[PDB]
Formats: sequence, C-alpha cells, structure tokens
Amino acid sequence: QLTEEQIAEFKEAFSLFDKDGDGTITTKELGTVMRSLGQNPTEAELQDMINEVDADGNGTIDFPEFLTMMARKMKDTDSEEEIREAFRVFDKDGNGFISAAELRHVMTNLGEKLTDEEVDEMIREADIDGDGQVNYEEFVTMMTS
Amino acid sequence: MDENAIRAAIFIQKWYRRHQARREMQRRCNWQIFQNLEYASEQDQAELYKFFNDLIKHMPQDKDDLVEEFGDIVNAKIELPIRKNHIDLLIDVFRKKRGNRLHPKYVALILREAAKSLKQLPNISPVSTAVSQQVTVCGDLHGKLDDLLVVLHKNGLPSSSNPYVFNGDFVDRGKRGLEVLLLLLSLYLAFPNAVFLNRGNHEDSVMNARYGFIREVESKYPRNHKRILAFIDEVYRWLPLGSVLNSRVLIVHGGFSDSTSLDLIKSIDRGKYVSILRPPLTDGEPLDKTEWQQIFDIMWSDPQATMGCVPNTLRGAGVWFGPDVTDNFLQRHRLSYVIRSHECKPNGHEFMHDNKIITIFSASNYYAIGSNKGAYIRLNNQLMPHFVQYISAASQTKRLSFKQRMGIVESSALKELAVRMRDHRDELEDEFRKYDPKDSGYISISHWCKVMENVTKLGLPWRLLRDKLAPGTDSQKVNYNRTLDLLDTDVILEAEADGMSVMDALYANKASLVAIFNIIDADNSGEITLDEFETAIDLLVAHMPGAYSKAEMLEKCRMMDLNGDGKVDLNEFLEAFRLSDLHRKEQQDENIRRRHDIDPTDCESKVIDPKKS
Ligand SMILES: [Fe+3]
Ligand SMILES: [Zn+2]
Repeated sequence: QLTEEQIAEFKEAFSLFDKDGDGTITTKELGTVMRSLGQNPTEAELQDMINEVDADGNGTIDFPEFLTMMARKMKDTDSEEEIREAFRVFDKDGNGFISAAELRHVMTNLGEKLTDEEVDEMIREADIDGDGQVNYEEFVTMMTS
Repeated sequence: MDENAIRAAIFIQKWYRRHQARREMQRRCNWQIFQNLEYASEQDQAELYKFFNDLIKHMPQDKDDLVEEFGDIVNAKIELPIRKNHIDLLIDVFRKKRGNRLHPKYVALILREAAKSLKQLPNISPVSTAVSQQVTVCGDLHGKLDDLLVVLHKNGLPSSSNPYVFNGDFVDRGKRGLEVLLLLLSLYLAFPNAVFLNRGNHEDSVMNARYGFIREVESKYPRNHKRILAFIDEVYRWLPLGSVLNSRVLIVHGGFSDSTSLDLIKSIDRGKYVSILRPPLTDGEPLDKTEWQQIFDIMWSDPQATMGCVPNTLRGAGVWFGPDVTDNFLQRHRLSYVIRSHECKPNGHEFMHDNKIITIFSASNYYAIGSNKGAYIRLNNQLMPHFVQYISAASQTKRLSFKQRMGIVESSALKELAVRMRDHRDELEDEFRKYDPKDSGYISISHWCKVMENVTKLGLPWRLLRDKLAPGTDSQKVNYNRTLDLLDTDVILEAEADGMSVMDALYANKASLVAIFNIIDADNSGEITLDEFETAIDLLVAHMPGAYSKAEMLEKCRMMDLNGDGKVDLNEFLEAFRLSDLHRKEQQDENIRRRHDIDPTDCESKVIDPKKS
C-alpha cells in the first residue's frame, strides 16, 4: 500500500516521539505525528479515528496500525489555495487589514476552539505592528512558503 | 454567524495546527542532532580512560611568582577576609562585557585560600535544613555567568537562611568560565556554612584542554597562565564528591551504579584523584581498580528506561542504570530520591524511574540561542521540589520573528553537523563512488542513508535531513555532488579550523605523557626499552586512529638511541612527539590545501508546581 520510501520515512519520523524506543507512543501525540506528515484532520476526526482503533483505553499505538491509519487518511487532500478564501470571507469590507480583536474572538469561540497558547503564538507572530491589525495576505504568504 | 464562518474557522484552525506540528517536529530533529553531536565527541574523548586501563593490565605491575600584566587592568581591591561587600564589587567588575580583568595577585589569593579551605571538608558533605527551613539546588553552569547572576538576583545571596548546592560543571563550555569559578569560590569563602560544591565530570584537567577553557585562560593571562592553571588544578583536587541532604536525599553529579556503596566513597583518599580520566598519582603503592571505577561510575553514569545495568556505550563511559538498580540502591542506602544534573533537558528538568531520579540543568541557551531553558530547584522542609525556569538575554531574543528564531537554531545545528562531518570527507566520497557502479552521478535514497549511517555513525534521522543536506533532490535519487560541495565550502573550513580535536597530548596535558611513561616503567630507575616502547605505541595506535602508524615514533628513537634504550631523556626526548605532531599537522594541512552587558532584568521567568510538571 505505502510507497517504498514512505514505509521508511514514516518509521524514521516515528522514532522522534517514542520515549522507550519500543515502537509504541502515547495516543495524545497522534494529532502531532499525523499532522506533521502533511495531513490536517480536526480533533473530531482524531476522536473518530481513535475510537475505531482503541477498545480497552490503553492509550498505546504501535507502527502497523499507524501505517494503516495514515494509508486510510491519505486518500483525501487539500491544496493551499483554499486557505485564502477562508480569510477573504472574514473581511466584512474587503480592507484586507483585519484587526486582532475579532480574529482572536472568532476562532476561540466558534468552530472547534483552540487553547490560549495557540492564539497567543498566532497573534504574536501575525501582529508584528502595534496597530492591532493583521494583514492576512502577507501572513499566509510568509507562513506557507 | 453562519455555517460558512464555521467552515472558514475550522479550515484555518486545521492549517495552523498542522504548521505548529511541523515546527514541533523540526525542533525535535534539531534537538536530536545537537545531543548526538555532543555525545559523539564525549565518547571519543572518553577512550583515553580505556587506553590507560588496558595499558596498566599489559605492562607488569605562598611563594611570589606573579608578574605585572600587560593591557588594561582593573584596580579592584580584594582582601584576605572575604565579606559581603567584596561579592558585590566582584559582581560589578565581572558584570561589564569589557574591562573585567582582575590583577593576578587577587586571583592567586582567592584560588590559594579556596584550595586551603577545601582540604578539611569530608568526601560527602551533610546538609541540614532544620534551621534554614529552605535549601536551593542548581545544575550545570558551564561558564554562563549571566545565568548565575540571574539566579542570585531572583533568589537572593546565599546565607544561613538560604543555602545553595551547586552540582558541578562550573566551567569550560561557555566563553566566561573563569568568572563563574572565581565568583563561586568567593561566595563559598564569604559564606562557609551555607554554600556546598560538588565535583563534576568537567572538573578535569584533561577535559578542560579539549573544550576551550585552557585557551581562554591563556588568552586572558598570557604572562601568568601556567601558575593560574596550576592553582586551578590544585582546587579541583579537593572538591567533595557528593552531598547528602537531611540524611534522606543524595545529591550527586552523574549518578550511581549497582556496585556503588556510600560506605566506600566516604573512605576514598580524595587527594589522589587530581584527574579522573587518567590514573591517580600514588606514592609507589600500586593502584586499586575498584576505587577508580567507583569514582568514574559516580561521575559519568546515565539513566535509562529499560531494566538492567549495561555499560554506557552512548557517551563512551560510565554505566546505564535502570529502575531496578535505582530501587535496589535506594533500599540499600535508605534514601528517598537522588538528584542529578548530568544531562541537559529542553525544559531544564525531568523525572525518571517513577519520580525517583530528578534531573536538573541550570544553563540556558546551552547549544545555541533558544535551545533550552535553565532551571533550579527549591526544596521546602518536606523536600517537595518546586521548579523555576528562566531564559537569559530576552531583549535580543524579542527582536526577531518566530521564523527567524527557528532559523538561527537550524543554521547553528546544520553548521555544527557539517563541521563534524568535514573530517570524513575522503572516506565518504569513496563510499559514495563505490555505490555508483556506472558513475552516473545519482544514487538511491536507501543507499544514501546507508552510506551516511555507515560513515558518520551518528544515528540521526537522515531521511528527514535529505532536503537540507542535499537540497533540490527528488523522491528517488540524490546526487552526491551537491552534498560533497557542502562540506567543501570555505566558511566550513574556517569554522573547523578553530575547533580543537583529540590527541595533541603535549599541548593538552604533558602530565598525560608523564603518566604513560611512568606507568610503562618496568623498573623504578626510570629507564625503558624499545620493545616496551613498541608495545606502548602499538596499544596507543590500536585505540587512536592514525596516531603514529608505528613508523614516525620508531624512526625518532632510532635517530636518538645513540647509547641504546634507556632513561626518559626529559624535554629533548619529547621532541620526538613534538616533531611527530608538527609533521602530521603539516601533512594533513597540505592534503587539505592541495584541492551586551549582563542584566538580570533582561530575562523571562516561570514558576512550576511540583505536580504540574
Ligand atoms: Fe555539564
Ligand atoms: Zn556533567
């Protein structure tokens, strides 16, 4: 199923998170290892994926089930173009200079809320200027590259 | 509010979380590279102990000298009775980035008084928290004077109501090592009932010559470096080997082992072991292998998750100890837990073996700017460890974007890795050529990874580094021409020029040569024979690659043995080693060429609950 290079690249990326080197990692870091290889599932997808793979609540996952999970997930993917429209619909007047207050307000309450640290880092990197407004275009261009 | 806003929010959230995970993976890879690079050099340095240990088996069983110093000199006055006001003056002198050189007389006085005072202390120092109701433990400092000043400012100066325990490694990694040692000794002298010191693995004359401390001392005091180094080496002799807290908690630098017994360490003649990596200087009494092994295990051991006790091949010295041996040792010595400081940690502190081994590390920015955060432990009367964290030089750190803050660390790691990899350029190129039977110029990814692992033997995740060591490569083939060009860059050669390496024993430690050539003495008259000389060079070249090739040394003796084999002919006999080193350096060089002020307020801090960490 997986490519000849992938079956080794995934194993090499697997050992960076194993505390004991036994090929099994804690389940709480699944959303990091799976994200790091180009996938972008939400925590709801993570819960759905862990329910079908964990039954006794052990909290341990080894290499083969991770490989099967990634093979199942890889079948769908998205490009970077669809990111722009998400920010476009958040500009009520097409100014392109959305301020930090509503940007923090929306995604800390709407959708699937993040913690305080994530938004702290995000509007710390994005809001370079002290005016309190963030240019979305430069943000996306500099982070995507 | 509408469903479109929800869709946009969740899409952006997914994208941001993916990028955060990517950055986390990059951080972990860089940390792995740094740790493996440090361990690869410590392991190579540690084989001198094995060489000495198996060479032993094979062979049969107040004077005034300081002179005036050139350059700018600070007129600070330090008297023999050290008081609190001297500490503030010393801090003020050392605070400035320039014009911080003390007069050699005061340095000699401080070192001599500290050496005289440290002789009376026992091997293991008992610390009682009944009166002070508080005790503080700090980790490695490694010349980070600003970190020590930050700790002092945040926690106050040591006193009878606020003692300190500095857990070794005071020097030889940073650019300001001497100041940390002088300040610590002055603080100990001013407060003898409230400051305790523990010897570390870097408190060795052999290790200092390899990590730049001796170079710093020679540069700072060109006219007096010899006697200052002698005084410092004398100070290293009497530092206590460990500390016992409240008769319940043991504080050691490295760790322990299955055969380690405190009832034996307390009876070791500490004065013999001026150096750890080379045999102690006994008075004709043949040395004991057990005590030296005891001290080595105490100083150099490391913990491991798996069970059993195996020899620590990762660092090249010491032994790995798991939870089973830790529990057995604690039950045998009736202790609660052991505090440790050998290994650096990303957060500065960690727990191991079911909260029974506490690792601490008080050096911030150990590898590069932003690598890790320092930490120190505050213990209450019930010995519950409160952890604090801090990062120095925050003002310069805040003047960069997050991408640049990651890029500086990434560039430092890549530069260090390429500098280390520069040594094996010829063998690496030959291995690459062998794997290309049709000289097409492109080899498979698996072959590339195998060649890299076989040559470097660092165990790094090479497949993740494919796009950085060899950029612009496809998913199936990698050209070695771009890789070879990376180590052939001029700036890499310039950086590698300043990096000291193994050997250079005469420049590093002439005492090492004296120890070797006194150990190989079959008789006590001081005369040796060439067959023993041949055996010694054979054993030396058996461990150190490309040492003498058994040719230059033998030819040198044949030029000198006019009256045959005999005594070690003093300096002119070491001219053989001198000319051999010069010839080797010239031979390798020809082959290569033939192609701000300290500020404690400039920091960020955080206090962590014992159970929240
Ligand atoms: Fe250290
Ligand atoms: Zn150490």
